[PDB]
Amino acid sequence: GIPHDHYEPRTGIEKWLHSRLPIVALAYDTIMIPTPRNLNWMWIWGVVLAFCLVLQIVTGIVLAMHYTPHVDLAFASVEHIMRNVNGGFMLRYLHANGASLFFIAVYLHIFRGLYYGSYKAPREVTWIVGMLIYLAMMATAFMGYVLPWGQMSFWGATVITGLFGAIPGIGHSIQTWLLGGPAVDNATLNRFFSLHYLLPFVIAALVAIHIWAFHSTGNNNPTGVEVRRTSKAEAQKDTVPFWPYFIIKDVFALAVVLLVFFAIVGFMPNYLGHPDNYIEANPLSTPAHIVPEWYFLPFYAILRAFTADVWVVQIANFISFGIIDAKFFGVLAMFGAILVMALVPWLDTSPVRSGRYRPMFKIYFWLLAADFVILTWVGAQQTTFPYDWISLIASAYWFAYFLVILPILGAIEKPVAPPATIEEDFNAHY
Amino acid sequence: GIPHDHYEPRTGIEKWLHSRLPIVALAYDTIMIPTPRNLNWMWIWGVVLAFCLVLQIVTGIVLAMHYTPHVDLAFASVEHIMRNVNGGFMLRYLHANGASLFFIAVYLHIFRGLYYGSYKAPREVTWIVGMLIYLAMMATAFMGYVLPWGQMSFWGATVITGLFGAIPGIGHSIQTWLLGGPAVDNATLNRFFSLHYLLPFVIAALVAIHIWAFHSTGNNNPTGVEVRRTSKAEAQKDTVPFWPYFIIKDVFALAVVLLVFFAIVGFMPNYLGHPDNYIEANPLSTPAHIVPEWYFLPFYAILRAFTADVWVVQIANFISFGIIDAKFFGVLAMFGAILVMALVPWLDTSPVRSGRYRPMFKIYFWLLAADFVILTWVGAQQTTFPYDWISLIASAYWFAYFLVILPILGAIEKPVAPPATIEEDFNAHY
Amino acid sequence: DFLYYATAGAGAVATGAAVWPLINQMNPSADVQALASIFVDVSSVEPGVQLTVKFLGKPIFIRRRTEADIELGRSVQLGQLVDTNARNANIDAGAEATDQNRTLDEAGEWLVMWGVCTHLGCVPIGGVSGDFGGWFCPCHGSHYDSAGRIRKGPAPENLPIPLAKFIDETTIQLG
Amino acid sequence: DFLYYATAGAGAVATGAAVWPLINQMNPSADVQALASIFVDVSSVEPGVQLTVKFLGKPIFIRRRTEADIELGRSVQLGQLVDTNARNANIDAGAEATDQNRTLDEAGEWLVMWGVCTHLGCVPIGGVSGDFGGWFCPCHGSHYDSAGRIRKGPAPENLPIPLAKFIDETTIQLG
Amino acid sequence: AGGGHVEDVPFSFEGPFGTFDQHQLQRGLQVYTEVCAACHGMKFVPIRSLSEPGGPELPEDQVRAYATQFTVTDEETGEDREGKPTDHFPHSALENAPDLSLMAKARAGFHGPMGTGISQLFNGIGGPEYIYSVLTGFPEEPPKCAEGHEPDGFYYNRAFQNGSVPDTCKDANGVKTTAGSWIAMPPPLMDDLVEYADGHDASVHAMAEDVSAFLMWAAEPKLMARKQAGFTAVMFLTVLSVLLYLTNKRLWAGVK
Amino acid sequence: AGGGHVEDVPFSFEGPFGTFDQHQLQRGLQVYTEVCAACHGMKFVPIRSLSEPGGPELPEDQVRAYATQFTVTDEETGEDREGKPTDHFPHSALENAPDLSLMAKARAGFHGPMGTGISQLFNGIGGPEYIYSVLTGFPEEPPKCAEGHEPDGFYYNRAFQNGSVPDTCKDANGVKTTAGSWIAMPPPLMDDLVEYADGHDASVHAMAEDVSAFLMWAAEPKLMARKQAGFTAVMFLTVLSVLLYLTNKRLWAGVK
Ligand code: HEC
Ligand code: HEM
Ligand code: HEM
Ligand code: HEM
Ligand code: HEM
Ligand SMILES: CO/C=C(/C(=O)OC)c1ccccc1Oc1cc(Oc2ccccc2C#N)ncn1
Ligand SMILES: CO/C=C(/C(=O)OC)c1ccccc1Oc1cc(Oc2ccccc2C#N)ncn1
Ligand SMILES: CCCCCCCCO[C@@H]1O[C@H](CO)[C@@H](O)[C@H](O)[C@H]1O
Ligand SMILES: CCCCCCCCO[C@@H]1O[C@H](CO)[C@@H](O)[C@H](O)[C@H]1O
Ligand code: FES
Ligand code: FES
Ligand SMILES: [Sr+2]
Ligand SMILES: [Sr+2]
Ligand SMILES: [Sr+2]
Repeated sequence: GIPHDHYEPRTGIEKWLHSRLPIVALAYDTIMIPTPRNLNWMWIWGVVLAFCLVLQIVTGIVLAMHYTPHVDLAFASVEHIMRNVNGGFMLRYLHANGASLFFIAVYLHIFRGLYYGSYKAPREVTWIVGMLIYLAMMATAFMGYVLPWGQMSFWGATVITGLFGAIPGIGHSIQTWLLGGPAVDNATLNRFFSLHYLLPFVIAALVAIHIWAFHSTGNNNPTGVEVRRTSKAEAQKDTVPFWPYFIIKDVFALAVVLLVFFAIVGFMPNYLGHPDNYIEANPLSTPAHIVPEWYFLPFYAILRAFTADVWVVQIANFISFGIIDAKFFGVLAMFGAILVMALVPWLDTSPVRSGRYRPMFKIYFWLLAADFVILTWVGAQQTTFPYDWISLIASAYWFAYFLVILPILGAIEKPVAPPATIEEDFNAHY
Repeated sequence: GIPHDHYEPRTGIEKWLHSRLPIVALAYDTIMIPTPRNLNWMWIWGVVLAFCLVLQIVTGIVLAMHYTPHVDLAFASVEHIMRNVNGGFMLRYLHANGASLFFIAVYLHIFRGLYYGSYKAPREVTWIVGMLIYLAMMATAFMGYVLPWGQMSFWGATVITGLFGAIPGIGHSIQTWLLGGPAVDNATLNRFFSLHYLLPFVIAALVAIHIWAFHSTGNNNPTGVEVRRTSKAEAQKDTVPFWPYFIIKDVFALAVVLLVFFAIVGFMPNYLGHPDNYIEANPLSTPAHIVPEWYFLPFYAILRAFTADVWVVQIANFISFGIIDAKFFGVLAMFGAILVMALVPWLDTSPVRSGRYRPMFKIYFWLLAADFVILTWVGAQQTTFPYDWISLIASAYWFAYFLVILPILGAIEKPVAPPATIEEDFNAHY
Repeated sequence: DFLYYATAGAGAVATGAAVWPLINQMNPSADVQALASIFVDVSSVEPGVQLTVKFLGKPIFIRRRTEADIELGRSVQLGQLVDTNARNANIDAGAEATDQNRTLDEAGEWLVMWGVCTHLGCVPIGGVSGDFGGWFCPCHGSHYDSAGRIRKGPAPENLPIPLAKFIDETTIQLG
Repeated sequence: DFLYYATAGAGAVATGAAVWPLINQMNPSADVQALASIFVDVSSVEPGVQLTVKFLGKPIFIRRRTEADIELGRSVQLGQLVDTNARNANIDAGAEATDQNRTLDEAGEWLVMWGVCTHLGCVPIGGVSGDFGGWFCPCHGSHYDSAGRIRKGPAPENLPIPLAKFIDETTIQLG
Repeated sequence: AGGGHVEDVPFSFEGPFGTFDQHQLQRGLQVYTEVCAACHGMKFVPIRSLSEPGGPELPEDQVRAYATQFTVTDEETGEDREGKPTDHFPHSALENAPDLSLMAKARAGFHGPMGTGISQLFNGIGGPEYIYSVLTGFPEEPPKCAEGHEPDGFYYNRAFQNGSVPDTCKDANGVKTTAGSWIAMPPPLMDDLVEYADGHDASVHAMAEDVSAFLMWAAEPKLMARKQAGFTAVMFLTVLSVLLYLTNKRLWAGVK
Repeated sequence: AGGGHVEDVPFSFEGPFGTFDQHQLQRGLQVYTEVCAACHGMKFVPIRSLSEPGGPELPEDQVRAYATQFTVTDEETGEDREGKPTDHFPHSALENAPDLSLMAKARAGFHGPMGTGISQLFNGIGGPEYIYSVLTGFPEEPPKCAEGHEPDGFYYNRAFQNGSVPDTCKDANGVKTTAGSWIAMPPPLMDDLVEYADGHDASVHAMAEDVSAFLMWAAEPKLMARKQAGFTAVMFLTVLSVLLYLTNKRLWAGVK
């Protein structure tokens, strides 16, 4: 709702079209939205996520023209792609590393939103639409990893599908319904492949609402001071149009990101992978170490940190009359990490927007960023000492940030005066 | 662009939501558009096409959870669905007959648009978006028929892919590129399955623009008299809101349509099918009769009507110095039927909108409707006498309607005075 | 008012009638339900001969123990075993790992158990092998006795016993 | 002005470099390209013995004609044939259907042709069959002579001859 | 090719309320096991379906013993073994004997009148009725035009259309003057070739009807389940249509 | 289990500008065919790829004659025949001998330091360098703790980690005190076990290096093509990044 200028049909072809379908108008008002002119480099990841979703669908559709979702043929069809399909070896590594590029982007995209308070009002709907995209992404990549049908494909699916069996009462039915049988088998691979095709289109729809969301309220900025929308002469001082100023700024940053991503795919495409996935699926041979991909490690650490001898786990099992066993507690704690992150608009009671002007919050944020790396690290470690304690301290601070610290901080925070306008902050730098 | 009343947030949750993402507003203004109150039963087929697209995607996704796109397993996985998957026999017939229900709907949807002049201005963009949907539908259904990998699946794909070889010069490269090899084989089945998943989502996007198109200009009516857009008090006399008046009228008509469709799927699900497709794909045994499904028959008749001894064909081969042989002529004539139907806004030069008030046009239209049925009938007949002549007169009249008759009629037609307003025609009926 | 409520309920019932087949389709197929149990014809199985059978993707061992194999089984005390649980679905879970509880018949002649090593799921070699006259796992070196109980190796627990019973004089119903 | 145009041109080149791999992936795989031609070892093929080989999905017959089979081939006149076209890709399309043009060598000893009936694509039975000392199609009753030319049946044309040649004294390269 | 004549059998499964006769499918199973199985197979039919509902409905122990007569190569081991109900019927023993899993839906008995599909609309596809016309369509002697010109190893059949015909029987433009054509299948049915348990009629006509009914169930085991689903969808949609009609009327009553 | 030590071999294919040594891949092919093939197989490698570019690059006639030594069951006929280039290498003749198609990508040579991934970042996964350490990791005598307690049918190897260990060599809590463990593979390489045409060095270390390089190509035939594509994408994106930088600078120059 920022004062800009409407689209005017210019030539004759535009007047003929605007009076039937104003699509050239929706493209002008969208690509000419007033964007704050103080945006730093942390506002590029939306475009990198946009590029990623197109990359995964394009290479995804191509790889489906040569993949066979069947246990007897899946592993071979992927090596058929590597060895025989023209450039098929590059298309897999683009699709495989592409998920890592797609998942490192959201975490910088998200931790951007956690620092600068882009989740706080009026931007709750952008966050909730964001969280749903986050769930579809993880469910999509999880089912995608099953498709090569290696060891990690089979046994990763065997562990995670078993967590649904730990639900009280209805857990066995949901596991049977999911697997289509007593265990991970061909029906699981057959249905996981179909849903792996579907959900990226569902994600594409959510990105449309995601983009409709922040266009309604306007882009946040490092100061947290909204754009002045009382006069066109004022808004022009706080903002510049999207095209060409930030289009070229994002497309520039995308080129640098791809310059790294292609160097990874071009020279170390297997660094971010598990060698066990080049071993065919063996139901009669468990690997030595069942490690998810790096973008799932912090939720894997929270799952295994809550063993049966943890004090909080024993208290729950006693209170719940045996309903909440040690395994189901880990399930709640694993998905609970998502939920507290989704409720962070209603847990952060501070009226201050950006974390730039919150001294005490700034400490706890950077500990969360460090804590996320630690959770990602212990996820690959064993359950032995001292890693069982490192994950338990780390899992604890994750929930303490959202459920305890952020509500308490809203009462005792001693903020700092933000600038009066975006213009002040932009001129303070230059 | 009809005068209606804006959406007002009512409860507290609506004010909280409308000030962030006005999705409840876009849903209210859309479902409350002023629609003419004189619409007859031929305006239901748009909604029947909407239900069909959902049915094919829903049952499509389910069938993909149990189908194997591989030559050795495709035919068996489909009989696995018939015999073992819970309700899989009903889901296939819903998907198979659903395409026939999906294709009988467009032809009534289309011949509606040809009679009432819904293709003429300002509705050109709605038509072109309509035609693109028609191509994705046919390309989608064609590739879907390959997936059971029966006799008709293999040999139907063998004939149609061969038409691309008839293009001068570049024809062999496009056929090799399409097939992925010297002939229809597993690579063809593998890629057709991927594109069969993609195009229904692409069709869904085109329907979004399709619905944005007629909402911009407004729905046509049997009279061709546009809604009066000078005052809200006038529009209310010519129109009624979509919800609940026409929603219940269309959902009523859908229930009647499904009452027929489910009886077909429930008691004669194979009447609209070819028995040869229950025979596995045999490259060493051509069937006696390669028949496409009924919704492709009229274009199949136009293809075979132009043999090498047709006078128009011999003239073309002589003029073109042998470039346009008998085969490539049939290809142009088969796709040319689509093109002339797409250009019908620019071939009908009459300024009159509806065909209800064009006496001489009314004869040539109903001859086209009979001509369409005749093309659908001769498409399954042999090339022997007299069917070679019946299809040739029928193929001739198809192009004469669009290229010759309709342009000439615009100059010499003696129309009839339409009503002054939609209000007059609505009270004239009751 | 009845009409506007009956029309809504009939539509919701129709919606529910259309949604439930879309859920139940993902339940196990008719062919997977048919592999829930199998029937073995042990009419031509003499003592000492092992009979390996496929069940739920993995193998099951059905060995008719001889006079010597049963002697070593009943001689072991409960304190000498690494795992004192029988790991049998038929009897209660709290049953002890006695040789009389590791078989179906009171004579202890028929031994039915999962041929799946509890360490990581390998198939031990049968036909009197190892250092205890039983089964030997070649993946990491797990030794089992004649009764199918772990005595040495990384294997934590004993080999589980499925739900098995004799439907007649010469047929066993697994699962 | 060069910068704003070079930046656009460099972007279009990158787009085109990314689009062409997305097209060429649908071209025939490396395993299909390897079946574009094959090599047959005819070292142990005596006269009268037929050798069926798979090529492009369909079978090809490679029969070393005997002294009697070659006699009947060269005795037939051009007017007695139903189809006077040789149907050979090596020589020109306008070549006549003489027995000397239906073989690779001047001696007319080796006959190579598609083992696919031109009627509807069935596999005729070989080993001297039919009413002309050649091949007989059991699908509808198409009779072929010793030279592989149609003489009786629904088959319109003769059996096509692929692009074949002798690379050495005892190897033929088809395609 | 085209479509000739066939014997219209009043099968029980025909019509909206049609259901398979359980005893008839048991007889046709016996006729399949003792006659057609020698050359033909049913690679897509699981043996366990003989105890499934809406079919022969045998006890599982009979099907368990029935499956043992077949020899099956184990998918894992590779050594032969006795067949289980979990296995499918064997492939066709004879090479050019087509599989009979889906034969009752892979052949059309009724066509025409003029490629208009009016016959199949009121008579159905005619699959199980066409098989009946092939088995009982082996005459004593061939036609008059074919005397002394039958292809060796083939047999004339009235219903079979996709077979060869001697030149003596063709017209001036290749069309055959015979009703059917020559099939590679010898006449498989003979009077009283099977002795039923309940002493039922075992004539060639009775066996061809029973085995035809069995072959329909083999192609569609879920025929009876489908017609109940079809009937149910009609009941929901008929009521909902009547309610939606009156609702549309009262709702539009304040306009017209 | 965990990750032990390995010999860091200066393979030619390592590094951005690394390429396979053609003669080396030819030597390892000879060592595979004459030594490793007795137990191992390469079910995913097509034989025709021996003449593919970026590899051994043999003439097609040699690969044609090389493929004849294998006995292959025809996919259609079922009878055995001489192998063509179109066929893959056979499965492992020995059951518990794992397939070697992707062994150079299915095993990691470098791990650590502390699960931080710093070693693989600068040293790579270490697949072909770990295989070299298994072949050349068979010592003369076992460790001191294992004298007279080796499991029968197994052999000690320094690099192998996923093998059994006697109780005499384990610590108080099950962990092994040996560098490696006991592998079921006998030491396959012996000095001068293969006679190369050009008299190249055929020591156990030289053969283990060459066959490791060959086994890398078997897992990734398209290594050299990938690094050209990677280098090319870097050049396009470096120029486009620099142009997009300057464009972004001039474009924002009318604001700052
Ligand atoms: C039988 C006489 C063998 C010959 C000759 C070769 N290999 Fe082998 N190999 C064999 C077995 C039975 C095993 C399994 C060992 C176990 O304990 O499970 C192996 C294993 C390998 C491996 C995998 C090691 C691992 O970490 O899992 C490799 C990389 C390997 N062998 C390499 C190899 C090479 C290069 C050979 C030719 C020089 C060779 N082996 C010969 C059996 C036999
Ligand atoms: C494919 C997935 C995604 C795409 C394509 C995407 C795209 C974008 C874009 C283009 C923007 C505009 C400003 C910017 O670039 O930051 C944006 C903003 C934002 N996104 Fe996302 N995003 C995705 C995922 C997510 C996720 C997973 C979350 C949170 C869980 C999220 C939450 C937000 C928030 C809070 C903003 C700030 C909006 C504002 O400032 O008004 N997004 N996103
Ligand atoms: C949009 C986000 C997507 C994500 C996050 C994703 C994720 C993944 C991952 C992690 C893998 C495993 C790759 C490997 O290790 O080999 C995979 C494989 C696969 N994906 Fe996707 N994918 C996406 C889109 C798609 C789409 C739209 C398709 C549609 C056809 C698709 C089809 C496939 C196929 C066929 C495979 C198996 C082949 C292979 O592994 O290369 N993917 N996916
Ligand atoms: C998935 C396929 C389609 C869907 C779901 C769809 C949907 C609709 C709907 C709901 C309407 C308004 C109600 C009505 O007219 O009955 C409409 C109108 C129309 N559609 Fe379609 N349609 C489809 C395909 C097509 C095709 C194939 C064409 C032409 C080749 C076409 C051209 C038109 C035209 C001319 C109108 C009238 C526009 C107006 O009255 O302003 N549509 N469509
Ligand atoms: C415009 C939408 C669609 C149309 C017109 C369409 C049409 C068809 C047709 C006519 C068949 C042949 C049916 C048969 O021979 O049994 C078919 C098969 C198939 N289609 Fe679709 N379809 C659509 C959507 C989809 C979607 C979205 C998917 C996947 C998610 C899908 C998956 C399949 C599968 C797996 C088959 C083979 C199994 C079968 O034949 O039932 N369809 N399609
Ligand atoms: C099919 O298994 C795939 C895996 C993977 O990492 O794919 C990229 C995987 C492999 C080994 C073990 C587990 C694996 O899957 C997963 C999946 C996963 O997804 C979640 C993410 C956040 C919260 C809950 C879950 C779950 N479940 N969190 C952790 N591991
Ligand atoms: C895979 O073949 C599918 C067919 C089909 O009808 O599917 C529903 C088919 C079967 C037999 C013969 C041909 C078949 O395909 C087709 C496809 C077809 O599509 C077109 C429709 C209009 C204009 C041009 C084409 C083409 N090509 N027009 C006619 N036959
Ligand atoms: C056009 C609307 C048709 C309504 C359904 C008519 C159903 C009658 O149709 C008949 O159904 C029988 C069911 O077994 C089948 O045996 C017949 O083959 C079929 O023609
Ligand atoms: C972190 C991004 C750095 C740019 C990519 C350079 C990666 C070079 O990394 C090298 O790649 C070689 C190519 O095969 C491997 O052989 C080496 O093992 C690896 O170290
Ligand atoms: S797997 Fe059985 S002992 Fe290691
Ligand atoms: S198919 Fe060869 S003659 Fe009919
Ligand atoms: Sr304790
Ligand atoms: Sr009848
Ligand atoms: Sr190195």
